Amino acid sequence: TLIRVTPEQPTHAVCVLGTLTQLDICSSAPEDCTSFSINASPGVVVDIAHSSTWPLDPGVEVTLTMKVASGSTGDQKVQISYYGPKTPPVKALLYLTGVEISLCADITRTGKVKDQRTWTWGPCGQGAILLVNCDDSEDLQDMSLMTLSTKTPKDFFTNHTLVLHVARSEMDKVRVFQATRKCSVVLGPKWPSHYLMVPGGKHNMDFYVEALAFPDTDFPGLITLTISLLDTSNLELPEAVVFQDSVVFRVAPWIMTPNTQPPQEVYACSENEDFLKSVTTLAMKAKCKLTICMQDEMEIGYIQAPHKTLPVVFDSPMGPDFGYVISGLDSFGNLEVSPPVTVRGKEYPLGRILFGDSCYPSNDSRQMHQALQDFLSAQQVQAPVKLYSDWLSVGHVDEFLSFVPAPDRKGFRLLLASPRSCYKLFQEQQNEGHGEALLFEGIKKKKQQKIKNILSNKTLREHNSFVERCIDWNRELLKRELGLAESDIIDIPQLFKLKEFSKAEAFFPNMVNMLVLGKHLGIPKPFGPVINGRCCLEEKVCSLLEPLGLQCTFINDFFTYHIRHGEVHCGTNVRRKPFSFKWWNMVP
Amino acid sequence: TLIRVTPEQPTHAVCVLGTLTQLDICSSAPEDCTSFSINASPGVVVDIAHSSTWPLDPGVEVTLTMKVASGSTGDQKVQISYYGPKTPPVKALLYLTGVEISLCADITRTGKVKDQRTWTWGPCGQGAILLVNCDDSEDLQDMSLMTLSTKTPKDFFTNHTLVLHVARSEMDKVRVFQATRKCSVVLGPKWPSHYLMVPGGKHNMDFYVEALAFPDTDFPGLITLTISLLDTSNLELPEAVVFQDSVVFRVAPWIMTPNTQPPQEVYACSENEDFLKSVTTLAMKAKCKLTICMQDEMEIGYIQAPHKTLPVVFDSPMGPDFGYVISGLDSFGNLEVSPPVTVRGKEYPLGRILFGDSCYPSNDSRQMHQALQDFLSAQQVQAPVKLYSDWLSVGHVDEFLSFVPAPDRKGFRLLLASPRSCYKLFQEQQNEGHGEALLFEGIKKKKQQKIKNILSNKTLREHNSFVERCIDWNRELLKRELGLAESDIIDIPQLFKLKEFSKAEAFFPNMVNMLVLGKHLGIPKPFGPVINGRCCLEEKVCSLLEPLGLQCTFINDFFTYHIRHGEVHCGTNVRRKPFSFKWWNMVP
Ligand SMILES: Cc1c(-c2cc3ccccc3n2Cc2ccc(F)cc2)nc2cc(C(=O)N3CCC[C@@H](N)C3)ccn12
Ligand SMILES: Cc1c(-c2cc3ccccc3n2Cc2ccc(F)cc2)nc2cc(C(=O)N3CCC[C@@H](N)C3)ccn12
Repeated sequence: TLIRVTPEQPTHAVCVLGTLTQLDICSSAPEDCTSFSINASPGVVVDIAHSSTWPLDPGVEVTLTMKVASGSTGDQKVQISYYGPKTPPVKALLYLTGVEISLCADITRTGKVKDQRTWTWGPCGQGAILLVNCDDSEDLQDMSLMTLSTKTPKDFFTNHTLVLHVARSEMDKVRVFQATRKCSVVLGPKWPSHYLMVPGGKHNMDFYVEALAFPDTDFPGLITLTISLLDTSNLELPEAVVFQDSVVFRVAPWIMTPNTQPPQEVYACSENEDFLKSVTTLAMKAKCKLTICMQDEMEIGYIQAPHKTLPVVFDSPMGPDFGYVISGLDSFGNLEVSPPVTVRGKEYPLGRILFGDSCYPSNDSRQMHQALQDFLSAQQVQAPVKLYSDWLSVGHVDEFLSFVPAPDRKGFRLLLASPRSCYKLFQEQQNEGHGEALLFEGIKKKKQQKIKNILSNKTLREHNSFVERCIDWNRELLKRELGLAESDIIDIPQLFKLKEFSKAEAFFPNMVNMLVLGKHLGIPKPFGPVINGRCCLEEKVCSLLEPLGLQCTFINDFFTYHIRHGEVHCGTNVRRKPFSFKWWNMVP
Repeated sequence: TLIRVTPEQPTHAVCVLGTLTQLDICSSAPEDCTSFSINASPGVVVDIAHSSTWPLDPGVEVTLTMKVASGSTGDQKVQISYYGPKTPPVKALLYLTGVEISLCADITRTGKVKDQRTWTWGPCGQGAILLVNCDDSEDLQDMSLMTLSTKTPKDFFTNHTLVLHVARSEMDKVRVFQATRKCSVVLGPKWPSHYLMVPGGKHNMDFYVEALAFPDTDFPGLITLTISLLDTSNLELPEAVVFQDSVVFRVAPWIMTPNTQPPQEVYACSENEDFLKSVTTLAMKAKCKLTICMQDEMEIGYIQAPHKTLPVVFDSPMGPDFGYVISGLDSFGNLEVSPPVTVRGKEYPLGRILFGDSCYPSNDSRQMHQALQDFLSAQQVQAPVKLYSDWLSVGHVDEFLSFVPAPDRKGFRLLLASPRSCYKLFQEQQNEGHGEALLFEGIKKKKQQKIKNILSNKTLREHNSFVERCIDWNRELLKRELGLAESDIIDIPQLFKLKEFSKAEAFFPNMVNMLVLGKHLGIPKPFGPVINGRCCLEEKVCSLLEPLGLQCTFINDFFTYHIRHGEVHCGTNVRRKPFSFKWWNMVP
């Protein structure tokens, strides 16, 4: 893309509109002559940087611009006169053929097709987004548009030829279809390059692009597609590259919705009892859709481009929504996301994903499978945070933490399970004489217990006092990585037993692990000591939550054992409104 | 690491120096009382943020600091008085044991052991560097020092215990030895955690750390080592984490030395003839060491930490230096690095690595193995640049480009092979009547050729005219990615034949692919047409280079065919001075 002119022969060149072209005016000059000048046909725009006159100084820098594409091979002309003290002007002729080759996608991020060949984050960055095909004129409504607009002479592709191509390293992560009034595969796995059939004149060409893989440990998540122009005139010699333009795509990451995000649909596909009633009552009250046909073993996120926002469900290691993609800590039981937070400056507008882990890796210690941890980080926009959960028998963060919408402060509360909270309440009672009150009243199969005989236990007080620490550790972890003050955290009274290998389960139905449908909470009925005909525990949950403006509804049968994989399981799940904020306008 | 005080019992806590500790003054308070005050023993430093008085407002934020470590369990005391309108002061006692746990490496990057747990690039970033063990009290001179300084009561580790640990994801990329006046493996592959034997009082402990893997596609190149403090007092319950500190290490990348870098040793281990003489003459003249015992199939780089700079030789897919680590484009023939460049602002002080590739991937097209391309990028500091070389039969960038030191401008010249340069010279001659001059004079086995009969060839003029394009394409690629002006580029006259499958070899010994020893150039003797007893070609090389102050010495037998892997091969190699500039002070 530098042109060398000889006064010997006339040189012919092609010129893509929008390309600074340098002129070697010097290499083949006569030394009889000292200086030169540059006349050109009206449609060409010479810019000499150091009528007119100039010295033959090799330091001078003549550049060519073409205004409009040619209608004819060589219909624009550049003449170099080489004159000097007494050595008449020698001419050197350049016949230019201008052509428009512009390859475009939605780099502006506005659902209309319009910088560098680099993808930039944020409100003023450039880069088209690609959604993952998660298994025409309706299928193409998910795929991203990319058009090749070309103006050239009728004759042009007689001895020129375009080829679209993708790095053999990215071909298996993209598929490209060429539209035809009706589509066909040009690029994808096993095909990294394609020769285009393009006619002369003004022809624009529509391609539809889907991604095949999410970002991950082996894919930073960019697919560059390049158009190359090739000279095929010398018939015996191989193709000569004249020109390359490209578009960088960024594959949209998988994003999760916190409980603070308004609900859109509740899934209760889970046997059943009067639970389904108390759910449909809270679903009606929540002005939210309810369905029936496990929920604990999968998580409904979304993927988002300017042109489409689609719900995608990630299934933990089937007729629900539309879009799908071993340790006890590999479950999505062990996967929450915070609400939008800011932390010491850095901003996290789609929140931060939280997942349970150990403190340090021993031979008696469990972690989430590295493969998952890396995948979540790959998505970048929800900077995962590693919490301590291995102390629990099951090992899930949803066992001791939750979020609920608040009106004031940061517009949310962190709910942490709290043995102390429950103890201070249980004894405050003994002091008022209700020490005789029986926890587990109205229960088919459970040995009932009095406040007194629970408080008077020394073995329990410690077990719970140890759990206090385990949570109080995550309390700080959360306070730091989500940038929280105590005035953002609410302690829900909750006790624990330590079963096999000193591991922890909730002592009574785990009230923190609730159903948030905006301001309408489905809390697991603790079935606790009743005092003056009101479950002491229900009272304190409602006293900590109703002030926030949250409708607390305690539901029986909230969890359930099963036969195979035998495990306690929540039966509900909630598709929620995707963030207004566009993932591609943040800055990791 | 929040402490809750009850007026019921006295609470005991440990406190690591340098840790803001929060006091829950409120959860277990009496409601008979309205306000509180905080007296403490001289060595503790309370900071109440909202003698003294304060309201019991849960919004208040009492924080604990300890000055010096304790000599005795609980030798520092905090008392919380809860007083009110007519409700005498109730006390709540806190017995604090202060301890120093500080884990340190060379985070300052100064070869002395002294922010966050994050590695930062540049002149004011923090992060210790780790060199790769590339196969005592001399072995440890390569390894990085990390010390655990602890001051505690004599009694302290009776019911506390430290453990050093590395993410199971990074254990196979690090090895950690514990010194003993004498060393042993604490952490590495198959061991992610270690219990430390630490005594009470002031004890500091030396660990030596080596990396086992360079950064690569599956390793961003950081090794975090964490120290955890564990409470082992409750004997029946599991260990409780009280405290964690960590050091992030960055594994030093493999770096290459351009020709602009002063030579330190020449390797001519390569049979031989009078070549070895003409080399030792240029080596003596270059005040540079020469050795004898292939050079084309490996590349001497370096790895660099504050405490050690070591030469490492990367071997392309043996008794030379010290430190080691299929397509025709996988060779290091196809691997140069530019000199230090700046490009449109962005700065590249260790230069940029250049490697040959195709334009677009066809079924008749060769690329460097993705595995290598990714490795070079992994090292980050020399942002690889992809050039067009597949047009050449062998396919190596060193076939058409080189660099040499200059005094002025950017302190270097890009040397590009140039058919035009050679043609303008070859004909300028015919014009002066030496058209009869025979190229390949004094050659045992080669059919000689006259300027006239080379110029009068139409088949050659084109072949060479096609190569011109191929290079003129890299000319622009180089001009853009290395940010160059024509006044940085020198054209060396060089012609080509196109052998099998229209591929290119040098028509005469490839003069651009020379031996740079600072200002002393070993150029391959072109064996070209002699005019007035001086090889026309030698004249023009020297006319383009001697002005720069470069001593041009044309060497016979510079390349050589072999038996197995039968291929043309340069026999020399050059270990060069590593950059003064520290890779860890740049910013990718
Ligand atoms: C022992 C236990 C309890 C609980 C303690 C208890 C005591 C008596 C009666 C019911 C009791 N119940 C209710 C229940 C219901 C039916 C049944 F057969 C088993 C458990 N409540 C929870 C909640 C959780 C929790 O939060 N998770 C469930 C596991 C998967 C995690 N992802 C989420 C974990 C353990 N729990
Ligand atoms: C055909 C050729 C020539 C050349 C052309 C030529 C013509 C006549 C005589 C000698 C000639 N010679 C000299 C030579 C020497 C001995 C021998 F048996 C083969 C080639 N000179 C080069 C230099 C290069 C080059 O730059 N490379 C070598 C390959 C590996 C690359 N990494 C670097 C490549 C091909 N060449």
